[PDB]
Amino acid sequence: MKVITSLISSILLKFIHKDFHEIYARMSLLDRFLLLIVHGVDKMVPWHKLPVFLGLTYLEVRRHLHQQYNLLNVGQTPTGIRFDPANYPYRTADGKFNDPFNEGVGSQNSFFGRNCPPVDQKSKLRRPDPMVVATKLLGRKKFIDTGKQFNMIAASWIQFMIHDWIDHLEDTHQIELVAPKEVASKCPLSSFRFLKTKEVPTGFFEIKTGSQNIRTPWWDSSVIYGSNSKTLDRVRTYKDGKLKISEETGLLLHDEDGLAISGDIRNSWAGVSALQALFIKEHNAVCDALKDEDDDLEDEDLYRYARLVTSAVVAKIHTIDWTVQLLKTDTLLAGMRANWYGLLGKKFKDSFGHAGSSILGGVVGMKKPQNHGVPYSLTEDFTSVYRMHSLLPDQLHILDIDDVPGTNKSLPLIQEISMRDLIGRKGEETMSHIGFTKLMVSMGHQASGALELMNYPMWLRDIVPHDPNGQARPDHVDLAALEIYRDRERSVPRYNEFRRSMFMIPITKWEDLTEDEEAIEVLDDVYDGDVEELDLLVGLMAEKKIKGFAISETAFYIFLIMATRRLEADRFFTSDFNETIYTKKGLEWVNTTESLKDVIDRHYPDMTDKWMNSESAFSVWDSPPLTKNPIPLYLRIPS
Ligand code: HEM
Ligand SMILES: CCCCCCCCCO[C@@H]1O[C@H](CO)[C@@H](O)[C@H](O)[C@H]1O
Ligand SMILES: [Ca+2]
Ligand SMILES: [Ca+2]
Ligand SMILES: [Ca+2]
Ligand SMILES: [Ca+2]
Ligand SMILES: [Ca+2]
Ligand SMILES: [Cl-]
Ligand SMILES: [Cl-]
Ligand SMILES: [Cl-]
Repeated sequence: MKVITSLISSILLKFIHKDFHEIYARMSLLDRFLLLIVHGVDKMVPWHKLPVFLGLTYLEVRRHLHQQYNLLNVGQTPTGIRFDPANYPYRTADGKFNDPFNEGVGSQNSFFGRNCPPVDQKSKLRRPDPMVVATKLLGRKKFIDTGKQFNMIAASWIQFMIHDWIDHLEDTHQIELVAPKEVASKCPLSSFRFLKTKEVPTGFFEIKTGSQNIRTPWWDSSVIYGSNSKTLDRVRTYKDGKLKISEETGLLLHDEDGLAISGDIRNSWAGVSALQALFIKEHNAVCDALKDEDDDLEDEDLYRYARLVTSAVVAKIHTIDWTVQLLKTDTLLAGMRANWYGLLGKKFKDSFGHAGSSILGGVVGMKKPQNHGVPYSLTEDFTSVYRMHSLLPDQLHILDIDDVPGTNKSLPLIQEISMRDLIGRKGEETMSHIGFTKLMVSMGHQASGALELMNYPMWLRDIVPHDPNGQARPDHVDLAALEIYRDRERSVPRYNEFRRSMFMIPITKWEDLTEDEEAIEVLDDVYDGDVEELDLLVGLMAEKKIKGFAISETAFYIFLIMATRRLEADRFFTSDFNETIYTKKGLEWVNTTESLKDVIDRHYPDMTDKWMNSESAFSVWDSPPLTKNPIPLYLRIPS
């Protein structure tokens, strides 16, 4: 029967796109049927046009297929000797001892995994020229924003997450890119130097080398706690479990060089510093709540509990508040909330407990972590799809918070500040003058840039990059050109091959990608008509967006699997998401915090009442009021 059904699965191969016939051979019988269904929907009414309940059904199936076929291990698993996870009921300084079966999984300096098989591009690192790509396709011509959907707090937030998640170890070898004559007059830098990505031998045939992640890939708030014991030590006060902050201003402290003191400040700016400070306040407020409950808790005990609570609050806010604004559709409102609370919902879970399955109860609080047989990591492909620098504006619009708010709590502009004055060391100085409140309100009221072509801040095409400790390097970089180089250097498939690897129908011509006729002509020029040479970053920016999505669908499918993975693979969101590990009050703190607004309201009790008219703190704050849709969420049809 299995052999006969296999023969029928080879018969139905006549309905699958030819480019998937290879991944199809890897697949189980049921999964072959599931691919037939997913692919069928892709060819008919796309998932994002279905009624929410069917959209979610599609995403559940597609996500399952990515979990089975788009998780590739890189390097030997850092198993180590056997350990008891009960001996590590807290987030370790370097992320070790989380995976109960592999001590090194998710730790600092672990290998980046992959979602798509690598494509060696060493012979075409400069084809087409990355500075030509940057100049013609990326550099911002006219600023394009995201309307009211996704403000500068939301742009700060995603960078704040990147600083927790991913950074590539560099080698000592220097590379130099030179601007060709054709574009040199339009390049801020005529040439620039940077460090090669460290390419470490794995010892395997399939994937022979890998990159190492110098941030813990666990979602452990290493952005404020550091990624090892040495960097943790720098942020600890050693009093009452707390972290360093200015009590007077609510801003970060600075060292003798004027560099901010937090977990990871590499290539940072004022918006990130604001979020670091806010979450240090959160951590410290958890310490206060726990020290009161129990006066027998020492500094180390308080720190450990407060870190569990704070990192869980951040993950929750990201999942059910931030992502819901990035992906502003009914289907993703339902889907992201279901990741946390399950299809059955918050009220049910809060009343009756976890239903037992991830679908019904959420991945959060599941009985065991799940890695789908592949050790947890954040991947090369994940890095590429989160390259979202076009979110940044040219200037920050500082508002007059002394003025009486107008209709929808609007405020007038008082000054425009170049983003150059808000980044790195200079940004800390500028922020000291502006202050937390003025910066936060101004960011709330300002739209981000959109992820479209020709919208990459020109100021990023000549920036001073940092060593991992935030110290300035003498060699400036053109970040737009550099990102193109990195994706190639790290063997991430270019746009069309990436799509095929993720069982998405590849494009055959530029018109499949975008309706913008002038952009099509630039694409055709840069790539000499060849859709197979189209860079991943370029394609991700160019791709026509689903209504309400700030990102491409191609990026979204990586988000779909990896966001779920960050929660489900981690003991502290699953087997150890309970009152014993978090304390009763600690777990309550997580379970009653639903949004960034809740956190802002905790530390700045009047800010959102005075100045925020939107429901989410990640939406532009002077948005008009919205009347709720009376149609039940799971039944809504997109228009
Ligand atoms: C003022 C703000 C920012 C500055 C100065 C900055 C600068 C940089 C620099 C210099 C690099 C390393 C380039 C290299 O050597 O490979 C980098 C990497 C990166 N940035 Fe930004 N960036 C900023 C904001 C953002 C934002 C808003 C995002 C949105 C998600 C973002 C996402 C990333 C990602 C995913 C990487 C790759 C990390 C890796 O290779 O592991 N950055 N950035
Ligand atoms: C795992 C796949 C998840 C569900 C896929 C179901 C798609 C079929 C839906 O067709 C039904 O009839 C219509 C014709 O008018 C469709 O357009 C409409 O949306 C839908 O109500
Ligand atoms: Ca981390
Ligand atoms: Ca000290
Ligand atoms: Ca006690
Ligand atoms: Ca306004
Ligand atoms: Ca033209
Ligand atoms: Cl270090
Ligand atoms: Cl995400
Ligand atoms: Cl919760």
